[PDB]
Amino acid sequence: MMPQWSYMHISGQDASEYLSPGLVQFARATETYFSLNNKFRNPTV
Amino acid sequence: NMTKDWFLVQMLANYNIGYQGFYIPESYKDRMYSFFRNFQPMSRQVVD
Amino acid sequence: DSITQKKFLCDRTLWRIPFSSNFMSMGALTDLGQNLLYANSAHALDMTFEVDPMDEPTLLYVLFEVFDVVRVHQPHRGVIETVYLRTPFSA
Amino acid sequence: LYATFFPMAHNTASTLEAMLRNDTNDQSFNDYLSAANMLYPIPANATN
Repeated sequence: MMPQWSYMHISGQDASEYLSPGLVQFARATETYFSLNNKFRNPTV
Repeated sequence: NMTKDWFLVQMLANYNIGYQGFYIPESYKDRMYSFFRNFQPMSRQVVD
Repeated sequence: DSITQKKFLCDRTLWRIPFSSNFMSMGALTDLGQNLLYANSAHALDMTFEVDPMDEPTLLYVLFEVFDVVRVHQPHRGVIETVYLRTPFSA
Repeated sequence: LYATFFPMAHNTASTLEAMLRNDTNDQSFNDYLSAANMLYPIPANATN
């Protein structure tokens, strides 16, 4: 079941790992005035 | 009777809330002299 | 002469039985949920509830906890593609 | 229908957009309750 799990982020890496480095950079930078945290899920296994 | 503009401005000015939804601000930031804590909307009916 | 009666009330909550080897929360994707025994083969499930009788029709509301996810893709202006996945109990 | 837009700098909005149109940066969500809901009848006076 690994395939669907990873793709749907039920398992696998966390956003800081699967999001492009650029986006992660931009995310942190604007966290204070425009949040993107709740838009990407981080599995917990 | 408060406007959408004004409500938006006060929520932003006090809690930075507004561009990504409206919700009750954390109580630690909604102090005694803050807007939300004191905002009291009311309505009533009277004979026409 | 008296008789003692004991009872309890527990409103606005849901009875929970986590599918975890020790009933503890150690992650959304539970340890038993990852067991090969429940992955490489199917199984039937039987549940039996005993409840106090009520003189009126009632309903047993069972919540089967699963993953109800969606991945959204916006490749071009004015385009939204979604992939929905719910498991177990897939649509 | 009302919608409020953060007055984001256009060169910044453009960059964010390009990044978000990447399947790699697809957004994803889950329903909080996260469950299949089932209702089963319990006739009056039934116990089992």
